Amino acid sequence: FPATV
Amino acid sequence: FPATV
Amino acid sequence: GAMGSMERASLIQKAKLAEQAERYEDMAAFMKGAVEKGEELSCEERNLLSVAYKNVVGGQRAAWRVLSSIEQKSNEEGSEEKGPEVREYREKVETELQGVCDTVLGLLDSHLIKEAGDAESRVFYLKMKGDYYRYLAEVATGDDKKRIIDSARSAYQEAMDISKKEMPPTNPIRLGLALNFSVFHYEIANSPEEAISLAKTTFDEAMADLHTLSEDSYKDSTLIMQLLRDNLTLWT
Amino acid sequence: GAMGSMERASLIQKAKLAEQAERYEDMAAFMKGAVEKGEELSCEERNLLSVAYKNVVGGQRAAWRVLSSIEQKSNEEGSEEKGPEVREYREKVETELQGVCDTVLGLLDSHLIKEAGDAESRVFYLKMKGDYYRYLAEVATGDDKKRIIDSARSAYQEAMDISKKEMPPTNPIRLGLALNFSVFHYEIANSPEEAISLAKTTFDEAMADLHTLSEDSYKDSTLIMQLLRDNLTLWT
Ligand SMILES: CC(C)(Oc1ccc(C(F)(F)F)cc1)C(=O)Nc1cccc(-c2csc(C(=N)N)c2)c1
Ligand SMILES: CC(C)(Oc1ccc(C(F)(F)F)cc1)C(=O)Nc1cccc(-c2csc(C(=N)N)c2)c1
Repeated sequence: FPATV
Repeated sequence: FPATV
Repeated sequence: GAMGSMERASLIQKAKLAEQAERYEDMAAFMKGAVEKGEELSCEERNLLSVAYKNVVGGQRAAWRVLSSIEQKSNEEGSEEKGPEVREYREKVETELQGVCDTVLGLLDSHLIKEAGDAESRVFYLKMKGDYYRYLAEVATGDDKKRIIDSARSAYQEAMDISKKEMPPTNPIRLGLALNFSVFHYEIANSPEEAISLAKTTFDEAMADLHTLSEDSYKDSTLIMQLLRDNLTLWT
Repeated sequence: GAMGSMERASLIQKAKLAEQAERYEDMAAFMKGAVEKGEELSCEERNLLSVAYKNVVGGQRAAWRVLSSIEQKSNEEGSEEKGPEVREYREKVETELQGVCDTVLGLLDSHLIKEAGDAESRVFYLKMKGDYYRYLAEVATGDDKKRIIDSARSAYQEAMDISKKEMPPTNPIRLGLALNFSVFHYEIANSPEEAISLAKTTFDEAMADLHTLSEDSYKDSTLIMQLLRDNLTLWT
């Protein structure tokens, strides 16, 4: 997965 | 903690 | 609300205890109760709310992905029919996930966003609105999938417009919004070039503003900048 | 029971899916539903039941320990009173933990143990009975704390007596029972010398029987033997 915050 | 299973 | 009889301050205190105990469902319930007291949230309180539901829905998303993967394998050419159970249980998890998303979106609509006038609160809540429509979009397949996607896009876009007018390019809320809107473009909107452009421009504009920051603000901004770089590395 | 309308085989299938998705509360609910169909459980099914509830109560125990630790600090000489909230929330988690333990003990009493005639099933269930009374003992403080401890001891002792008569010393159920009964002695019964004696004798008798085992049985037995050694290293 790509990073999210 | 000690180990339990 | 089962939290209606508890003091606001006690709900916030118990949310912090629940976090320490890694009891994120409890944390989310406590913070929902706090929101429903009707007062605006402080910066700390907004982050308690976001941390709680991010952990809850994050676990649901991970479970949904496992189950969806099993379901797709079971529907490949050659699989042994194993009945309705995989689909049923994926649907159960999916419905619980949608319920959490609807709950969060409901708190934002009643009435966190409409009372949020400062950029740091309003951008924060509109980012959340985009995020939780994005999670709905990840599982959507019906007549409203495009409308769910556009609801995410619209919330992210309003947040972006405010952030570019009212926040410096290193503000961590502005950075995290851009990070997530970029992922929306890549994973939801089938717009990888927009995702890459947004991440790169955000990173470069932040780089140029780092010189204005204290050591502690620098650490906060460069943390999110590294996530932008990580995604760009994944995508190029 | 909310699972009363689902097929037994579908409940077992969904328990396995829930495990893959790390949804252990769901796993436990599915396996409770399967037990309540009234049929005996196979070896695989017994282990699904134990894995599910061990993960659920394990998380509750970890949360309880965090909260109890915070509660004790708040009651040290010099602490700033922070009201009833820490105690209240520790009590909430404690009550939920006791409820899970009572549920498991209820399944064992209605009617898993009384129908369990083979050593591998009966020892397995009596070990569980000791384990879940042990978890109740960890949080007990009232008029029945000694009776809870003795209920754990009695269940472990019946399991031990059967295991020594009916199972080889390397049987992993026999080994895991001894491991846990040893921890009961150390942590609950204030009997560290009994804990150490039991772990050492179990380890040595298993060592001497390893020569009878296949490679796969050897791996299973030596895994638990290593846990016995780990505890002995912690305690001596
Ligand atoms: C992840 C990280 C490092 O950065 C972020 C987070 C969110 C966003 C976005 F979503 F707003 F975009 C951007 C960057 C972060 O959490 N920062 C942060 C900033 C301010 C307050 C807190 C906080 C107060 S209380 C509390 C608690 N967990 N108890 C945590 C945490
Ligand atoms: C932990 C470990 C390595 O050893 C044990 C476990 C329990 C005991 C005691 F509690 F009985 F004492 C002793 C040793 C183990 O899990 N062994 C094992 C043995 C037999 C069946 C399974 C199984 C079938 S299905 C399934 C699933 N998780 N889906 C798991 C697992």
